[PDB]
Amino acid sequence: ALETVPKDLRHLRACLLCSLVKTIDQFEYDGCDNCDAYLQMKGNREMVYDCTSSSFDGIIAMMSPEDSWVSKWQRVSNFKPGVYAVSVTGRLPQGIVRELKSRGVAYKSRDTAIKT
Amino acid sequence: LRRNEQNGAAAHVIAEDVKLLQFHVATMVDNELPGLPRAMQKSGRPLK
Amino acid sequence: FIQMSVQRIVEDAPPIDLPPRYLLKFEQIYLSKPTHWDGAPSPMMPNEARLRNLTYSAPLYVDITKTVIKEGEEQLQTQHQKTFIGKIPIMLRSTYCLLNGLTDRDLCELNECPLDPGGYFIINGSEKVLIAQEKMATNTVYVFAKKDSKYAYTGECRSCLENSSRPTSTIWVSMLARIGQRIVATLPYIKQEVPIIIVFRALGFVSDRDILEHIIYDFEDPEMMEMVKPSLDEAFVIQEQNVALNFIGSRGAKPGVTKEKRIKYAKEVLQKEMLPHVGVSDFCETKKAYFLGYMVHRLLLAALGRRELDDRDHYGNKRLDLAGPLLAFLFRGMFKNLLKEVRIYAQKFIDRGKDFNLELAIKTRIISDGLKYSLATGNWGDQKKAHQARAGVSQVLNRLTFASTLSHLRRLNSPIGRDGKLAKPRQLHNTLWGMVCPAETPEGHAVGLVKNLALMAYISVGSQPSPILEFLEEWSMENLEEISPAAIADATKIFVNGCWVGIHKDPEQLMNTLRKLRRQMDIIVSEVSMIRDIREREIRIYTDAGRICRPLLIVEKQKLLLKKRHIDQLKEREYNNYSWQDLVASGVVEYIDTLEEETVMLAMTPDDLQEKEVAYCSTYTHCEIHPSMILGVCASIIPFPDHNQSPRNTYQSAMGKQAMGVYITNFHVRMDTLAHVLYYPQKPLVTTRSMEYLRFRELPAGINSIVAIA
Amino acid sequence: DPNLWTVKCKIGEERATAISLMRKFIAYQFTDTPLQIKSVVAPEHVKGYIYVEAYKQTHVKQAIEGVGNLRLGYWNQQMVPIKEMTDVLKVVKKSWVRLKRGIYKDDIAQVDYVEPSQNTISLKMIPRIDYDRIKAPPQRLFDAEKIRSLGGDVASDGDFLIFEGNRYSRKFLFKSFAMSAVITEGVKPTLSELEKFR
RNA sequence: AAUUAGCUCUUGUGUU
Ligand SMILES: [Zn+2]
Repeated sequence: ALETVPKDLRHLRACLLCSLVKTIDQFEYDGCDNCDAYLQMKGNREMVYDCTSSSFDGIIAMMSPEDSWVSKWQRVSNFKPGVYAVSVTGRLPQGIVRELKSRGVAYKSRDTAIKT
Repeated sequence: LRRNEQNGAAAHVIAEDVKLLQFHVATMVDNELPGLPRAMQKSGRPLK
Repeated sequence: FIQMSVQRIVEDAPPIDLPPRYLLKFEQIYLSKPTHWDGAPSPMMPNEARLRNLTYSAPLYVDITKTVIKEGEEQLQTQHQKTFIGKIPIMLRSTYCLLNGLTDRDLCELNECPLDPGGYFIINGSEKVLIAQEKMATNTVYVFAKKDSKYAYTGECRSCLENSSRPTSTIWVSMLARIGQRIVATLPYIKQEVPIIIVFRALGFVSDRDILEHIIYDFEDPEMMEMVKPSLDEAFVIQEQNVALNFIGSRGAKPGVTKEKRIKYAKEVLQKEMLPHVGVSDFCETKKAYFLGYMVHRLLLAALGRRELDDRDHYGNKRLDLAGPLLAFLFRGMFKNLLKEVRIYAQKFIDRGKDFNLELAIKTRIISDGLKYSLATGNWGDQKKAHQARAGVSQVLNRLTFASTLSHLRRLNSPIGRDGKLAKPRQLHNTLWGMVCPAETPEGHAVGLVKNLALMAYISVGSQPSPILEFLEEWSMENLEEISPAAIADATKIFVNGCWVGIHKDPEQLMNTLRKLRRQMDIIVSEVSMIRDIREREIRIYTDAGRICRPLLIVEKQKLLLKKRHIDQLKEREYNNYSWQDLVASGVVEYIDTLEEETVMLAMTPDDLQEKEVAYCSTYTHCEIHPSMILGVCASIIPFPDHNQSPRNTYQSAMGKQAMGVYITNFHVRMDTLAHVLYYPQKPLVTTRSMEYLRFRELPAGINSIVAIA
Repeated sequence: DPNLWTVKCKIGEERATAISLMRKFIAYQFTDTPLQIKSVVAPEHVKGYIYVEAYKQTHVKQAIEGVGNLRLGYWNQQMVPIKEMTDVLKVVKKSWVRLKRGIYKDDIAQVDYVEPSQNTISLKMIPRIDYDRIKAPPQRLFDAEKIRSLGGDVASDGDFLIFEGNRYSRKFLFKSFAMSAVITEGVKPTLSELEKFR
């Protein structure tokens, strides 16, 4: 799955629902591999800006989600393989959160960062 | 080391940092240390 | 060095190959005369370089063939002709020096003294000279008994094939003192030793009879087998080759945790590190086993007391490295560093897929600056870790008096560490007769460790051993690979440069034929040395560089080959074209080296020691030209030196280099530091004949004064 | 759970190494030599080595072959404590700012105007320039007449100036710099900077 | 009133 791999290291961003690290250009051109069926990232830029942010810490090159404890720790065991962020600070919009809750998806923040 | 343990506290790079600090402190007062690398500057000559 | 060794090194370097790749092969170095440049090339005179603090060096150019090969068979062999590599300094008055073969008028027109001997470099405007460094001879078996260890005897053998980037590898076969006599082998590149039987099994000789055949050539005096019996016994669990390979690989520098890794490691170190000179080809065990067995046989002979131990101070066992070998030593690593840098640049530039311009890849600064630094400071090695290697190889030439300059260009250095309690290397060995001056040596802390060449002494430059090999094989020599081991006992062994090759049945005719060929200088050049041992049926032939030799007159039965005809033809020389080389070609004189001197019979003087009197020897083979040629440059200016005490001769040899006098004719143009020159030097009223060739009558240092002893 | 290992990597190029290994795995799972590596972790601040999650060290050695960044860690790897795994995923975290790059590193800048484009912010600085006199510097008041006398790359708009380096000055440089090139938290200027700008 | 480390060479002690 080379489509998930970012093509460069410029303006990388992390998905607030999947911790998926990807370039904003690929977010507009392709979109999140796991939020496409729920948010439809492809075809717009401003909604991508709202959904994903460039402030992220750490990178994990995950390729075997079914045989790793990191996937279990990061709640990304059932998500598609790809580069993931460790801790992301931010919150999804209230309307998007309500829509996800309506569509049977519970919003869990990825902010595992320590606040002092 | 101080800045790393202030926030990071990785507890593994800390071991490497304290080992390196031990090495440098020891070489500061004794350079010809048996079985250890010598303290050399960017000249190929061991320090004094 | 310049003519052959640089080309040999550049071709010997392995091809550099690494998403396609390239070829990047080097060949056909091109070298030009020294030139200096917002300017254009133009030749630099040595005096100009000495005055402007330049470096008397010339550029080096090499031919490069680059071929990029990819899918679809799209490769182009583009050739870059004469690519710049770096500047190499030139020894003055050499073949590539601008002052080559010029008449005295041209030298005077260039403000260069015709009496200047040359033989030194000019680095940063300073005159640098290379001291000839001695070392133990390589590719030879030496047995020394040491009382400071558990080893009763040890057959050390250093080895190096031909100017290889791999450092010389040492083979130690040592017998423990204490059953008993546990013969073991200290494999290089391996931290731990290993019994010899295990190694022999690893080579692939499971048959015990074969192993003893390679060790012992006789089967009716059971002393060699008595001593090897315990050594056979400890290696009783190892029979197959694979388990021996595992046993050896379990002690390697990278001991593989898995069995196959240990097998591969031991196999590689055996087929590439152990005994390189005999061969590191695809397979050479058929001769490597014989060589190792011969080493073990010499060790057993030493243990038996049947052959005396070798002497470390015997100059037949020593080699002198001159400027050539040392510069080759530097150039090997320097070219390796250049190749590493180019490979790193290519690695960085091909990841992006772009094609690199090799003109920017080659850095001149790696070859020129490193060589200049090592030749200037004397630290002979890499600049970053120079203290690991020796220091003081390159010194500043001593232009105080002409005798001092001459004596500084003929200097031999022993690398024995100073401040050492040892005194045996400092003594004057018997073998230093006619090779090294017995009186000229420093009186400081380095007494006996710094020496000077004799007047007639010469140092072998080296030659390829192949033509001797073909001539010897086309004779009754039987190669080692197809001889029954039972025939070794009743025959004589043949060694060339220490490598055991073949076997022979009739050694007398072989020695006579080789001597005739060397006299006729048709196949055997005059530098080659041949020796035959009688008690042990061995014949050793040496062609390597670094051997010190001297000329000697030849005697057939009781009279010299030299007669009035040769003397007449040589008297009218420089009118006809009869010279010393023609005297050599006539088979009248011969170059004898210190190892061959052991098996010859010298007469001090023809008339006195070859007529008919009380029969002392009556079987002389060689005669000395003149006995007073054993002295050096400084010691040969002493009048009646055989009437003084030897320390007085040593003191005079030391102080002759401090005497005030005209050190060079053109002292008015040289801006040297600390120049002393006397107004009225005088030719000595009483002189030796030897100082006629030292140019002392043309650059004297001293005055004849009316001395009264009162 | 599979073990975790430290593999030595080149300093400054740690981020590209994880992508390189991921690309290698994606290229090689179909092939006859699939990467039996489990995951690759690169901390934000840990430099010189990269975490590799795999069952055994042999898996690591086989998988990291051919990668230039992991040559140092190709031969030798170290035991990572299990009780460290959790801490591996633990990451800690009209105004005044300080620039990060250029010749104005660690220099006080007063945030004058915050542009809503969220690209660059206007900042007021004290010129660390020599007015193009020696170059062909401390903090000192901006001398317009000096730079007008010396000439060169200078454009004048009365109290406004545009000079060498695309530098805007008024009365005091008023220049736009990215928020990623400055620090927006933890400057805390003193009374001396107030006069300059328990 | 203007530095140091390293290296090399050399001088005196080689007497009975
Ligand atoms: Zn997502």
